[PDB]
Amino acid sequence: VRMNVLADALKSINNAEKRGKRQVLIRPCSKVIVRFLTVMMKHGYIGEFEIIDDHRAGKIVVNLTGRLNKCGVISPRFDVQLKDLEKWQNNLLPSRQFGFIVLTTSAGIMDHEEARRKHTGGKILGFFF
Amino acid sequence: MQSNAGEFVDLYVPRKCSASNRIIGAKDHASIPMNVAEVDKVTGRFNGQSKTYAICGAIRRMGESDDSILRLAKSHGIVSQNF
Amino acid sequence: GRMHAPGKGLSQSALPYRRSVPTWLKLTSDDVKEQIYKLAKKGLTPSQIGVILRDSHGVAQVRFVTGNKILRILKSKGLAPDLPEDLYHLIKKAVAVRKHLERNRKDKDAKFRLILIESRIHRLARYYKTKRVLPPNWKYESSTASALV
Amino acid sequence: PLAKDLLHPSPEEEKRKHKKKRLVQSPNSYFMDVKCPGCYKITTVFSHAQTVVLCVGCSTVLCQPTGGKARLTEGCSFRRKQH
Amino acid sequence: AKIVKPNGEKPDEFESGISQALLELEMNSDLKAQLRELNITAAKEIEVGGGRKAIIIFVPVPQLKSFQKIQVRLVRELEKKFSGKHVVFIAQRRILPKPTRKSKQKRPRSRTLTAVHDAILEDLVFPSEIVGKRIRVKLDGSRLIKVHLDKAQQNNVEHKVETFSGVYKKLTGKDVNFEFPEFQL
RNA sequence: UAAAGUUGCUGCAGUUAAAAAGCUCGUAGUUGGAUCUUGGGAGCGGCCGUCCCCUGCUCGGCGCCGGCCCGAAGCGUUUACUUUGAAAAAA
Repeated sequence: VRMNVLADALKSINNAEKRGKRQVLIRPCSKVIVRFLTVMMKHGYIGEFEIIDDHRAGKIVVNLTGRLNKCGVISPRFDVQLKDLEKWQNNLLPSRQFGFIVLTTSAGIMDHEEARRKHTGGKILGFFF
Repeated sequence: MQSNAGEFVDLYVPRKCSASNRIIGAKDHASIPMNVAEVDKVTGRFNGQSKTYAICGAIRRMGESDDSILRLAKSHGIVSQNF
Repeated sequence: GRMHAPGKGLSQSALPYRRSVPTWLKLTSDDVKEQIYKLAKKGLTPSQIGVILRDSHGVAQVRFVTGNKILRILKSKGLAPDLPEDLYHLIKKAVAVRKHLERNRKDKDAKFRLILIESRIHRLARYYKTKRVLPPNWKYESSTASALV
Repeated sequence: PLAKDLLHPSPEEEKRKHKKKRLVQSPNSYFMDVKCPGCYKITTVFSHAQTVVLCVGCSTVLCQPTGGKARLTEGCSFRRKQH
Repeated sequence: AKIVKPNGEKPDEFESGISQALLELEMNSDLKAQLRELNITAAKEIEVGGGRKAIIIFVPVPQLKSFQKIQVRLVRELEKKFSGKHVVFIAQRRILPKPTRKSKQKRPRSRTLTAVHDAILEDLVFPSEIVGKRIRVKLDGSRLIKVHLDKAQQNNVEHKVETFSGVYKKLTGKDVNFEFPEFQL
């Protein structure tokens, strides 16, 4: 069945980007999906998305640009210390110049670069470049 | 593509499809920069200034190249919003 | 897809966005509850009560008119039966199949469909035991399953 | 077509699409004011009735159950009601 | 008067003057039996955008549904008593904070942040019921809720839209726009 | 040992090269939908970025005319996670 909702959403916008679509519907809305997307938005990879409340799990429409090379999930949510975060960004990102690894910390769902600033490790959700 | 000093260091800045925002390689030979002529709105004649839309091969063989130029001209005030 | 079938059907109901009672319906929550009590005492199930209501008494959902759903309304008064109605119908179906197998021992496809109904009963049985609405020492016993109509 | 307005679909498109698959999930059923010619009063029948809908004291049978939208007895008028 | 605060504190003459106005509508006008039992908690005046004022009257939750039966007719009398002001009715809903590690019974989801903020939004507009919510996340990360209201009671409530945005902006801090979708219902 | 992504967690394979049980059920095992704190009050730098705040109940000290402001020991869901600290022989 559907088990990882964030996984479904990220692959859905990945398959939409590859085709060259201008906006994509991602059917189950979580909180973790919105946070991931806001983190991608703040680095300019996607445009202003919007969530659609039916009195259920909502849907999200994301306005895609052509900036997102790939948007991936890491399953399971491995638990990353600050020491390990370099070895994840070495084998999961193309360059050391661009690309991000979003991970849920106690502070909140944020990129590896903000996790280094705040001095807080956490569980990996996925990545985008 | 600055270094630490600020120097622009790469040897050419490649074009980028106006429809998909995906860069157009040195050997994507199905690309098309299409120039659309402008109009002196009172006369209806060629001015000399023109709008330039680039499209990558991928969208052209995808069959979406006309609808992309249709949106780009409508989003430029060439085609009527009505349409 | 389906549990014990290869079928992948998309046949469910679709509740409307607006949870508000409509303008036309004048029936008070009390009147609906008193009608639910009149239907339940007539020997009827929350599935059937919901149907009989939304057909000939123009009531979208009981949960929209009242604050609460139908089995909870039967439970709050004390009209809801001891074991749940969906587990009742599975046991009733299983008894009817196991009754069919008392004459037709060659019917290997009935025997296969019995093992599926058996599997669905044991599967609810363990669910209702976790939610503590069945006693833990309950058991689907095919000898005394016929005793329960 | 790449750029579909998924935010704002035309009503024709959502009326076409499956009830569950619409941008916002919406039922295709409805309630209707039905009256038989013998009795005064108007009973609210559900479109997809799936039961033999009787009037008060069985003046007549109103609605016979079918696959989908239940058939109303010949001589029974209906108005679908909305809010 | 009918101004019945849960705390042991007096109002201003503003809130007592509103309770006096609803005692006048009891004693003088026809809607007396359906206002005896009905009581009021608090009220406030807020500066809404432009040269307009928005008046908000809080209500107890169990009697709110009795207030729902008498809303728009009672709004008319306050609409002709206070000349250039828009009167709106919210239920004063008690709100519980999230139970933290640091900090007794289970927190009920009726008394939660989102349910109360959505019930407040539902009760801002009685003549119009909400037909769809669309939460735009703008490029700076800041949200903008878009409430789609019914075409039935459009003209009756359309002038109060510019008010409603400001009334919701005050209590929650959520920048809300209101639209009228035409094509579904 | 690397080369061996030829043991594959990173990271392999299984239509035809070696490879998916004949099929289904099924208990451990493994993995499991959405949903329950948010908007602000205050200051600095040139609308934005970092900073301070959104639990109560014995004895004391910034004290005041039994109470209030403040500190100390204790009581205050359970973990996992992460961060810090203690500790951990040398070679």
